[PDB]
Amino acid sequence: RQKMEAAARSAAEAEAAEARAEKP
Amino acid sequence: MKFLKTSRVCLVTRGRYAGKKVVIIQPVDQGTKSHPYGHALVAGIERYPSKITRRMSKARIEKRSKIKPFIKVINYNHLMPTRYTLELEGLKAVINADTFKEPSQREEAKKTVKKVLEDRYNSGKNRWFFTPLRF
Amino acid sequence: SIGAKLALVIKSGKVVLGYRSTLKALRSGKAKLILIAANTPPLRKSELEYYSMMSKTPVHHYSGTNIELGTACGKLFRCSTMAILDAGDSDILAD
Amino acid sequence: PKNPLLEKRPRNFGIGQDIQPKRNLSRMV
Amino acid sequence: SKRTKKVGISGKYGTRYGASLRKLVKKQEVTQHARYTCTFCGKNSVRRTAVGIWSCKSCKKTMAGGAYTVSTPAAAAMRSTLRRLREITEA
RNA sequence: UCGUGCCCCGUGUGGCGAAAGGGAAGCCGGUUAAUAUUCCGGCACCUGGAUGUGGGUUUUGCGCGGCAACGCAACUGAACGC
RNA sequence: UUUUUUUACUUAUUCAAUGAAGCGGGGCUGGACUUGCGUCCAACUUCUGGAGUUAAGGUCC
Ligand SMILES: [Zn+2]
Repeated sequence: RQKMEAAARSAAEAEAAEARAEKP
Repeated sequence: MKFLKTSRVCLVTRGRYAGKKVVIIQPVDQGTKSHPYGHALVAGIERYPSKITRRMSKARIEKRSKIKPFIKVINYNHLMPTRYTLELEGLKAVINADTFKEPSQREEAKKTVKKVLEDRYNSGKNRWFFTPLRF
Repeated sequence: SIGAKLALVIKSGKVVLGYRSTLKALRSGKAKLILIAANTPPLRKSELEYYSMMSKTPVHHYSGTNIELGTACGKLFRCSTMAILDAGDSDILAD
Repeated sequence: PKNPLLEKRPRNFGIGQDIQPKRNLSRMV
Repeated sequence: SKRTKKVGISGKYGTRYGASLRKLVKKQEVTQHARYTCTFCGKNSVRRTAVGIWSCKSCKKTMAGGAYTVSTPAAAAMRSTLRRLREITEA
């Protein structure tokens, strides 16, 4: 469960980052 | 403008980690006393996660999804920067200049990088960063 | 005409001649124009084009060889690629 | 739900592309 | 300091083989022993290794060429008409 | 396990032919009437096999360092390829 | 029914190539002309001295 939650948080962060990007 | 910033994805072209993909944690454009040239503090993947097929068991998938990281001070001339970016909040200031002066700090930093990179890989995002370059 | 513009940039503006200095200029992001000779190796040409695309720098493909590009710059040595950092009094950037 | 790490890698069997698959060559044996 | 009046590189042959034959061989020896400018890297380092084989000492490129010159006029004209024919076919 | 099968692969065909070509590895001292890089003494090497001890690696599973050239006593690697 | 001439064919015979690998004819898709739908012609890789191999996957069990 903790591994799945960490993966979901990382995916949400990636989606938010993509939205904000779019002489010697 | 400048492209060698934080979260920039590059390819290492020289040294032991040649051909590996790294993300720039910190750019040092003006150099330091130890490295008097434009360089970067980067974190990358030494051993990539293996390919996962649809008939593998959960234990085999968990075994093959492991990532071995590394951290590096690297010259700008030994990097090939790419248009890809990799933005991870867990890698913010994970390494600095005196991290590389103590072996235990390197181990703790590599533990943090391994955890963050495995979370991002299990998310399914940024697949180009976790696939190896073929050359 | 590009030779006359280049001579004006050598007289007034600021340039760096050569592959390593051109790459350093592109990394710094203060490079205004890149000139690549015709007989530059295709791998180095693709590398310079990728660097200039990532830094948003215009690229001019000079139709002469590196000998001709060095002569156009007014040097007695060849030059496969060069970077204009300051246009000076020329209008080489307006194209 | 399926694993997001599973990937489709199609092969192109046109001329000059990927290696041809093993076909039934019994007519030309 | 010029050492011979006319024989040049053919002076190694002495009085043998005839004046016309030595003069005929002189052109081929001069062109086959001269150094040429590389079309790939621009350096004056292209030299013959075997007949029809010309290599650059700097960039290590090996090129199929003429027997005693880097290019033959027939092949240069052939490249020109090949470009003309390719342009006609594409257009 | 329809138990008496199924799958993968393509490259062809064997032998003779060099005491000057190619090639795993031995040196010194002494010794006989007559042999010696072959005998004796001392000090080594190569090839292959089995299986231990120490050391190494690993709880971040398959080492660490150097910007780099590369280093270090180790530091997994079948098919098929370069 | 037979004799000459040429004028097609393939199955004897002859030659060549290949690891006997994609021949012939349809289908699908796209483009041209045509008649108002039959032909022929095309599918597939061209900036770079990299890499390409143990099927990924879909769907029924
Ligand atoms: Zn050359």
